[PDB]
Order: sequence, then structure tokens, then C-alpha cells
Amino acid sequence: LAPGSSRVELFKRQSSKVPFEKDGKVTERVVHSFRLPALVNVDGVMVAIADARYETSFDNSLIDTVAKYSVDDGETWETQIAIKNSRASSVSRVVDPTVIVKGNKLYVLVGSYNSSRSYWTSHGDARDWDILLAVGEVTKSTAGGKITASIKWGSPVSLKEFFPAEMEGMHTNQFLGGAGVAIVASNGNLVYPVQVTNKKKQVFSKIFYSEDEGKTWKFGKGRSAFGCSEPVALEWEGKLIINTRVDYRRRLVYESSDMGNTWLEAVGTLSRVWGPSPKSNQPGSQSSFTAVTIEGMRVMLFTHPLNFKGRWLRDRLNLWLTDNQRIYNVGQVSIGDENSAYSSVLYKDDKLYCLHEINSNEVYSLVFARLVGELRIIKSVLQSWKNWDSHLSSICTPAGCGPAVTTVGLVGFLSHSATKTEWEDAYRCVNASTANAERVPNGLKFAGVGGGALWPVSQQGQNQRYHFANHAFTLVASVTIHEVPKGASPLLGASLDSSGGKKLLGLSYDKRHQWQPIYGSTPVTPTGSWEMGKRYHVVLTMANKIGSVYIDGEPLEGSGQTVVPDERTPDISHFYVGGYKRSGMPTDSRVTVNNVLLYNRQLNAEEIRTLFLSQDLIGTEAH
Repeated sequence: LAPGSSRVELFKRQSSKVPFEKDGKVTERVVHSFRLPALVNVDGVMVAIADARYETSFDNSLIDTVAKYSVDDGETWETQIAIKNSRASSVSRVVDPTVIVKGNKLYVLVGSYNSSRSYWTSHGDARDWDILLAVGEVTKSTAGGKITASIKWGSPVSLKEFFPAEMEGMHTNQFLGGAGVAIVASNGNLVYPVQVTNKKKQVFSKIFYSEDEGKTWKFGKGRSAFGCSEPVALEWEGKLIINTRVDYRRRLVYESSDMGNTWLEAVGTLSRVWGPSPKSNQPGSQSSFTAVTIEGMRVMLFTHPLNFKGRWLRDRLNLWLTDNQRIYNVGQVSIGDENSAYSSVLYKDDKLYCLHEINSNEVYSLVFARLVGELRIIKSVLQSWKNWDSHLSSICTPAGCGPAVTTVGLVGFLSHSATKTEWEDAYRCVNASTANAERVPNGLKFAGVGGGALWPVSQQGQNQRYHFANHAFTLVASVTIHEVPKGASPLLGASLDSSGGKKLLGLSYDKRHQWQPIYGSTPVTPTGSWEMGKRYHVVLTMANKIGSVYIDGEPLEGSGQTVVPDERTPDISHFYVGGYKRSGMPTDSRVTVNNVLLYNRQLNAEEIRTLFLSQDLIGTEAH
């Protein structure tokens, strides 16, 4: 939890009480565990919705959906049960409450089970299942000169009638919301990303939406891959972005521009960025994933535990900030090494909050945190992004001005800022490590075996912000060679392995004053010519499994070559710059590199030309 931030235990395990209604009687009952936080703003009233697991944290036990609401930004709260289970048995439960806010209404979708003690994904059929929608209506009043609010919960309605018996190649079994908070699309539709099972017990995500305020529901035709559960979605630039949990694998993120009719993996932005554990081989988690506008910039906030412990412990809830280009680790929201899996982040009236689980010995509370430090950090980073984008965009490029330098898809930029061991990302997300580097205006001058900079890709580890590079990228830099090498020496490239010996696409230079563009494993053909001391503009582009290298805005011989065998998807380890940064690699690159730009797409010809013409103008040095 960042400095300045603070929290309270709001839904306190084995302590907080809820109004338990049964057989027409209501008793204030202590709840063992609270899980599945959903925190929203309904017309000025903060509402925290969750599972009240009365007797045990075990999923298949007695659970009602609890709501707490506050009209003073979380200082004080009222408590209610928003949805009660069927009371059919000792383990009846309404589960995975998923919340949409629209106007003054809360739409809450829950699965409902009567007696099963088994996990829902293990059920061979739906005999124990129903899917219910309850609507809470929030009204504010000022009887008494002080703001008050109340929420009237309607009886739940089954939406089972809207669940088709079959979907393409399958027979449906059950579905649930993805938990947390869902959305109202810009066209007014209520949109729930849902997790669905078929009779083979596979799980997959779908979009389940309503065009008539929840009276009828439809499923989008398309779906995620199997294995994607607890989906969470937001709308971004006219598309749904569906961010899914994949146990034991990296999280898959999809985009859909037609209400779920078609799903495309967001390989160029957010898919596979977030791993569920350091080695991405443990269970995943529910995640808060929202689009908000902070100081005029639309961005997305995403949370997920880092889970260093493994299994479902899911310690170290981390918050991420992204404008769909750069992905910034705001930091750890939870405290120390506590288990802290599920969460919900709310941005309301320029304050940031998070309601999240803490788990000791399988007894769970929800803490309500005021993310003061986090918002401060976020605003600082966004200012940096807006400022560098503005700086680059405002440059009058050489003819009257030429086309603007493009910042669309610009993800990282290594320029003037650098410390003894790092070359700093102007966008503040991923620095490059360096060796044998001397600072020069807008870059670094390298020399000696082991010299160079390493801009990590898979080397980022659990969370891989540059994963998009495995699908498409453009890497741009200005370079100057100061010494003729003994053989061929590296200047710039994307490496598939840690050494730099296995390259996806790179540029080297040789003793015959020729460039050696390297296209994957293709035998290298030296080409062109360069002179010592002259600065050259280098662009490496990769898209559709094809690599190109440009020098001074012109593509080198060999460009347009396949760099990825059509079968697999690359796993780039890092970009190397100005050397391999590997003492074990035999080369000595004596070169200066300035202004390294990384884009998450293949730049077009005009864009490349503009960057070439504007090389002397883009540095961060004076700014």
C-alpha cells in the first residue's frame, strides 16, 4: 500500500454481521468470510458488494450476497443482504455476484446453487444451478440536513430462459458472471462477461448482454478459448476488452467490436501480459479491470495478485495502469506478504479506492483502502505520458511542417535520462539495464566486451509488458559506430534467447563496413555500407511474422523475410542495444545509440520517413 494510502478492515471476517433472513425472521449473523469484492459508485453512493460466506470460506457453502453502502466516501457504511440464497440446504448459495451500475440501479448477477458440495465446474449437469439477476435501486435523500441513501433490492429473477441448450460445437451446462464489476456499454447495453461450462466440463467466456435494461438477454456468438474463466470486461474505443483468468497460464485478453459476436485475442496490447504467479504455473485470480478518465486521459486500471506463494494463496495484490500502449506497475496495493487475491478498484470524484480480500488461514476479510499514494503515482505517470506525447507530437518536422512524429502505439523511449546502470524509459514503464555505457546527449555510448543495453521483453518476468512484440513491433534508434569491429558486432535487435545469439531480428555491422541485418535464422547477407562517425537512423519492423530493417528510412536487402516459422509464436527475451550486454558474448561494439523508440505495431512508410527526418529533434535532453 503506497505511502499516504490507508485502509480499514471493512468486511471483517468472524466479526462483521449481516442481516440473515430465514423463514421470515431476520437475525444479525456473524459471517466467517467475505470474498468476491465489487466496489462501485452509484450516483454518488459507494456500494461494496461481496459474498457473505457465513460458516466457512469453502466455495460450496452457505453464502448470501452482502452489500454495504456509504454516502461519505467510505467513512461509514450501512449493511444489507442484497440477495439471499434459496435456503434449500445447509450449503445453498448465491455466488460470484457481478455488478453493473446504470443510472441509479445496481444489476447483480449471481449463480444460485441449492445443495451441491462440489465445485460448479465439476458438475456434469445443471441440476443444482440457476442464474439470477437482482436489481437494487439507490435513492438519495436529505431528510435531516444530511445526505442519506437507501437501496431497495428486488427479488431475483432467473435468466435461465436465456441460456441456449447448445452453443456451436457444445451442449451448455452452467454459467456465472465473471465476478466483480461489469459495465454499461456506450450504446446503453448491460454487458456481463460470463464464464460458461459445457457438458464436457470445459470452461469458456462469453458476452451476455441486454438491450432492454435487463428484461431479456442474449449471448454474443463468439467465445474465448477454453480454460478462460472469471472474465472481466471494459469498453475501450468502441470495443469490449475482455480480460480473462486462465489457471496455470498467462491471462488471455480479447477484443470484440460486436457485442461478443467475434472475439480476437488482444495480442498487440494486453493479452498474455499478466502472469498469475512468477512462473505463471499457479491458479489465477479475479481481477478488477476498469476504464476511467484521470486528468483528462482515458486509461485502464487492472489488479491481480502476484502469488509468489503459489496455489490459491495469491499474495501481493498489484495495481497496473495502462493507456492500451504503455503498461505501468503502480505497485502493491496489499500489505507485506499477506494473501490478497480478489479486488475491486473504484475511481470516484478524483479519489481512488480499492476493496480487496485478505486471507489468513482461509478466513477472509475485505479491506477498504484509500489509494492516495497510488493515485499520486498514477497522475505523475500520466503527466509524463501526456507530456512526452505532446512533446513529440508538437515537433515541427522537416518539410511549413511535415507530418507529425507519430505517438500512436509508442510504448517506450530510451533517450537522455540514464543512471550508471540503467537507461530510463521516458514513459516510465520499462528501463533498460546497461553495461560499459557512458552518458551522451539523448543516449549512451558503449564500448568493450559485455557492453550494451538490455531492454527486457520476456525477461520482464511474471508480467510482460512488451509481449506485443512477439506479434508486431517497430524498434527505432539513431546510431553511430566509432570503431571498425574485428568481425560482425551487434547494434540493435530483438533476441529470442538470453544471450542474444538466437535473434528474431537485428542489425549488426561488420569489418567490411557493411550492415548485417539479421532476419531470424536466415543466413546473414551483409549489405550496404556505413562510415565511422556518421550517424544513421535504424528501424527494425516486424509484423505478420516478417522482419525488415531500414537504414536512413530505406529498407535494407533481405527485408521482407520471415523471422518466425509459421507454426509458433516467438518469445522474445529482450531487445539488445549498442551491444549484447553479455560479457560472455565475444563482440565489442563501440557505438553510440540515441533515442530508442519502441512501437507496438509496424510503422508505415510515412511514419518511418518522419522519424528519420526528425532524428535531431526528438530527444528528451532539453525537456
